[PDB]
Amino acid sequence: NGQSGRMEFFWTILKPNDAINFESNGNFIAPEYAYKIVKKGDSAIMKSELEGNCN
Amino acid sequence: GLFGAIAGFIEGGWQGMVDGWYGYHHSNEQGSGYAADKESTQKAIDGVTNKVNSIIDKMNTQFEAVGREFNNLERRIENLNKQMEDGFLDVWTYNAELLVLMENERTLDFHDSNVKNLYDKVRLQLRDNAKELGNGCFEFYHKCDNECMESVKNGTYDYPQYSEEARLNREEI
Ligand SMILES: *[C@@H]1O[C@H](CO)[C@@H](O[C@@H]2O[C@H](CO)[C@@H](O)[C@H](O)[C@H]2NC(C)=O)[C@H](O)[C@H]1NC(C)=O
Repeated sequence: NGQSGRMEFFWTILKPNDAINFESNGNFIAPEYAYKIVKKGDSAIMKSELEGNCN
Repeated sequence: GLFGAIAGFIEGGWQGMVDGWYGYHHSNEQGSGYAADKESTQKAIDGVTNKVNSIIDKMNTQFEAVGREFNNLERRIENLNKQMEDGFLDVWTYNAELLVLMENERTLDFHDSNVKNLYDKVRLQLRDNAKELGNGCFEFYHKCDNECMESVKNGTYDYPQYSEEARLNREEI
C-alpha cells in the first residue's frame, strides 16, 4: 500500500483495579480508545461471505 | 424374516385392515370383516415409539464442532484441531448410521415376532377345536358366531364349551 515501513500492534487485558503504564521516547502508536468487555458469553467468529433481516 | 410370519407362512399383508398393524380376518355365517388386535398393536406402538425416543435421547451428548482460528505458524495445531473435529464427526456419523441400520433390522423382526406370537395366541386357544390351514388361518370344527369370534380375539375362548361339537365334527371326517 505504498508504505515500506511497518506497524506492529499489541494488546493486553487490563484487570479492574490494575493500571497500564506507557513510557516512550518515539515510534509510539498510542491508545486513545479502549474496549470495556461488558458481556462475556458464548459466541463465535463465523467465516462467511454472505450478509437477511430474518431470525 | 427371523420368525417366519411376515412374508413367511402368512404370505402377504392386508390392505383391508387399517386400524392397526396386526389383527384378524374372520368369516362366519353372520358375515366377514377385518379387525385389529388392539393389545398387540398398542404394545408394538409403545415399543417402537420408546425405541425412536431412546435413539434420539442417546444422542444428546454428541460432539459439537466449534470455530477456531489459527495463524501461519500454528499449522500443526490447526491440523490437529481439524483431525480432532473430523475425528468425532466421523465417529458420531458411524454411530448414528449403524444404530439406525441395526435397530431397523431388529424392528422388522420385532413386527415378525409380534405376528407369530399373535398366531400362536389363537392357535394355543383353539387346539383341536380348529384346523391349521397353514396360511395364518384356522378352519373351525364348530360354529363360531360373532361373539365366539370376539372371544378368540380377546383371549377368552372357552375351549371345552365347543370341545364336544368340535370332536364330533372331527370324527365324521
Ligand atoms: C487504581 O485505582 C484505585 C483507586 O484510586 C486503587 O485502589 C485503591 O488502593 C488502595 C491501596 O493502594 C486502597 O486502600 C483504596 O481504597 C483503593 N481505592 C478504591 C476506590 O478501590 C488501585 O490500587 C489503583 N491501581 C494501580 C495499579 O495503581
